[PDB]
Amino acid sequence: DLGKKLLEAARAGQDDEVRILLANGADVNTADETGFTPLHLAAWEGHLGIVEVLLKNGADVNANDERGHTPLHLAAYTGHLEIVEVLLKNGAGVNATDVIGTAPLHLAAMWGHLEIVEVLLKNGADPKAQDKFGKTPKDLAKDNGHEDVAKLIDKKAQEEEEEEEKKKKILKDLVKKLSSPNENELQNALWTLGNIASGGNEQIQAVIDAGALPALVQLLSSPNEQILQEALWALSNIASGGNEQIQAVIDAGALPALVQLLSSPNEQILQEALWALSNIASGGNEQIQAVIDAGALPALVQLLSSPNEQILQEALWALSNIASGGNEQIQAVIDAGALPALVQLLSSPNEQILQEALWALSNIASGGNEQIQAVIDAGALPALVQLLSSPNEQILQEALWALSNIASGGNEQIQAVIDAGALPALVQLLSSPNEQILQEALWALSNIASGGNEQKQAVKEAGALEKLEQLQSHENEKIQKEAQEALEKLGSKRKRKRK
Amino acid sequence: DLGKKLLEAARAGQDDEVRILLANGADVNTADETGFTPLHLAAWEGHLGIVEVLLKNGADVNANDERGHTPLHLAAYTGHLEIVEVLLKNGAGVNATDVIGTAPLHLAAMWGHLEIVEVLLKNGADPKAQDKFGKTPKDLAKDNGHEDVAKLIDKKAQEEEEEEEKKKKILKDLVKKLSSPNENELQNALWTLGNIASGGNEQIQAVIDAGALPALVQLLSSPNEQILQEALWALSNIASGGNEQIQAVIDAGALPALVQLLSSPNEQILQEALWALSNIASGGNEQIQAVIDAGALPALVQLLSSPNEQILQEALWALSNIASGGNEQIQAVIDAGALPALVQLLSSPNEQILQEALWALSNIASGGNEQIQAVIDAGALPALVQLLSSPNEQILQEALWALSNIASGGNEQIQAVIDAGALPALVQLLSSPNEQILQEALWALSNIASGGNEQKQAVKEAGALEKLEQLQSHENEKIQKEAQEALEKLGSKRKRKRK
Repeated sequence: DLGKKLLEAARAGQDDEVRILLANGADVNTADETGFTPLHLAAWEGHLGIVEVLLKNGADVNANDERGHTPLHLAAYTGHLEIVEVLLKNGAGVNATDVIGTAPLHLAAMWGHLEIVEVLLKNGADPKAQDKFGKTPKDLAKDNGHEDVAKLIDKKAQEEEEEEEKKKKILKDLVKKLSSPNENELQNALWTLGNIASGGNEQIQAVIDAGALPALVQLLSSPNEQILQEALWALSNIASGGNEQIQAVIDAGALPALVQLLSSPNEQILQEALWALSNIASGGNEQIQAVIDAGALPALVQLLSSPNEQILQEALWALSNIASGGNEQIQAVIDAGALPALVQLLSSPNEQILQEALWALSNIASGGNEQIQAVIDAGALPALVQLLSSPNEQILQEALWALSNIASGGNEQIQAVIDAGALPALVQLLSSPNEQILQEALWALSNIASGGNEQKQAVKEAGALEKLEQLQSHENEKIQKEAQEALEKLGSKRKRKRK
Repeated sequence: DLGKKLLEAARAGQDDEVRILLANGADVNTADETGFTPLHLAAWEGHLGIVEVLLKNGADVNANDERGHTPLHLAAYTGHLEIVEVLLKNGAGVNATDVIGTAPLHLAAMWGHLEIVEVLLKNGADPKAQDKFGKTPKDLAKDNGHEDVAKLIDKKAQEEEEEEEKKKKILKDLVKKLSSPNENELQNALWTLGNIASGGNEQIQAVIDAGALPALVQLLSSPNEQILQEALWALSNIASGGNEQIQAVIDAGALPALVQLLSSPNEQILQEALWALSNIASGGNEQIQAVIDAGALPALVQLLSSPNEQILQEALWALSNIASGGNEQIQAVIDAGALPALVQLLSSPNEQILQEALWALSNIASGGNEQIQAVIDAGALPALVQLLSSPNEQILQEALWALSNIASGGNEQIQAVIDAGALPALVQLLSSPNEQILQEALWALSNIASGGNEQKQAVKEAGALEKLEQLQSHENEKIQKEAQEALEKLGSKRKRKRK
């Protein structure tokens, strides 16, 4: 019985024996009759080392016993500050509750564990969580006479409120500086606001709520190229966030100025405008259709003939983000004449613009049979098939994306792919060392098998059956499943955005 | 020690003491120093009753001693025919061998136990099993002068082939009578042969090998309508068999005579000829193409407008069987103008003819998008949609078959199906008590979801999502999985014979 041995060893403190039993096959999450794991016991007794060891071997940090107790509950009661620290660092439920609504914070407050109270609050313990008796950690600290803990909680709350108020004050001051007649003052506030907005979506909403969006849009018309670049940077950053925040940027009226700047003669201003547009287009179909209605596609397609490879790369980035989502948007991109430039860029020696044109074409081919047939008519398939032999694994994955999306179409498009000689290289890749490339090639073949009898027969003639059958012994069961589905098909979309 | 007592009782013959000691806790398979169980001893001494008792109490019938001898070895040695029979009936190893490769058959033959040799050979004893000296049971029978046993072994080897030859003689006599100048002899032979052919595929091959096919094809030109009808019956029966046997019937040159008899004024001859043709066309694409090349389709299509409903049914049956298999054959059926007549017969008052026309249209729609579009242009979809609300469950399953096959086509055909108003009625049927009808309608909805985004939108607007999610809890797990697959899709031909 390795489970009982592991439970007892963890409870006693035999680190070496715990390691041995786990190495020998002892279930690291073995529980006794009440749901207490060796991790519960280690946290309870105070065996920090065994806690770490068990967590390293796959112990569930939030395992609930029959009463709903977690190892963190136990650590918070006992007063093992270090174990509380480790468990919280390993993902312990700081606000996890038992059957009577007692959370580790309640325990720490009942017994006056000041250190653990502070740690739990710092790791996200809700100070106001009530238990089955309507008692908060502060309530229990007061009822048990722990003035220290109650004042500590009050102090944490006061510091939190003070920091919130100071942060709001500074952000409002920055939004005010944005309208300054002093150049350096406003330029500094611009840069710092951009920095805040680049910390993630949470910071972005702070800036937006302070009211920086309209001020930034106003600066977009400035004649000071330094100021203008700084404003564009801040806008692109805040548009890197959620789709609601992108829509806020759009409502502020940024798109007209941006599409205007697309015709800018200053390469840095133009790069910043393209960045902003692309981050905007990473949103939903509504934001993308807004970008289209602003008249951006003509200028982007025009910029596809740019000699500056960074501007070209960014224009391809934007076109891809717009070609994501709906078929009306993809058709808009097609109507603007982007496909010729994209197929041309498929033969570019620059691998980055190559991957970008591939990403754009894969997105365009994710649409309907109309858009896929337009990709085919533009002559994309020769180059895509040629790219199947690439040793560059990411470019190969890109070409496979595009080919499986083209093969998601009707029998006519699947026949266009087969006539392009894609099957030998696909069956070959089917035995590739890289599992993601194998999966992509298998998806492609599977969407090919979904055609008529002509296409299924062609796949058979290309020698796919043997390798598909061999894949049944693949260690990865997902590949087994997809290959079996393909076999049954013979014997009878996916879009990507980047910010 | 109850085990030793049981051994002693079994060897002595104390039946009552054997049973008693077994009741007192004696192990029925107690082995002594040599590996001999009470069953070994009972078989060796000749205590049939004790053998039965021990085997009924769980005695291992194939227990081996230190030399590999089983109780069957011992019984075959001693000559206890009855004990050998009982042991074999309880699963004794007829080909079990000892350490020197001696099997019970070796023993029975060495000692001239004729009865036991017969029993062992009938139970699968290897006549060619050798022992460590290179001696077969027949070899030992000869070396010890048991000529009787050698003749018995030769007879076991011969008898099966001898009976095969007797059957061949009888079949040759019948095939010869097939060329008799007297009517009655020929009629008797015909009927007896037909019955043989209706006994199953082995009998069919026996008849074919006897050379009956050419005589039957010759008789198809007879002026005695009784003889002709019996010949057609016999050919139909043998064409109910395997596809190689159907191809034998075809090679013998039967199809032209059948196609001629199709214009016969004898309705019973015509019914038998159509039955034979449908059985032939039930085979593979080679047989169906043979039937097509014989020029049968014009007469079948013509018979679709027949007043005799039995003849109409059989013509639809043949056309359906042709419409199975390959798309070349389905196209042949389309070119013969069968789709108009089938679309007409969809409004037939005869429910059987309605199921038959549905089955035909379904097989036609299982092919490629060309054939499905031809079905659509014939105006089938209004009639199929109307039939979706039919209170007849089998006709409904057939209509759903046809619709799920038509919806297997391209996005254009799925849109034609949607335009015919099938979606409300399909969603409605999705709430049917009948699990098979539910599953068929579910297949239909799923093939609609397998189209483009427009079709998925149409399905969503029809209120499919609610019932589809409800179906995730359906008792039938296959239906649960099919409904889940349909949900994921939205958020991104049979043959018949007669004897």
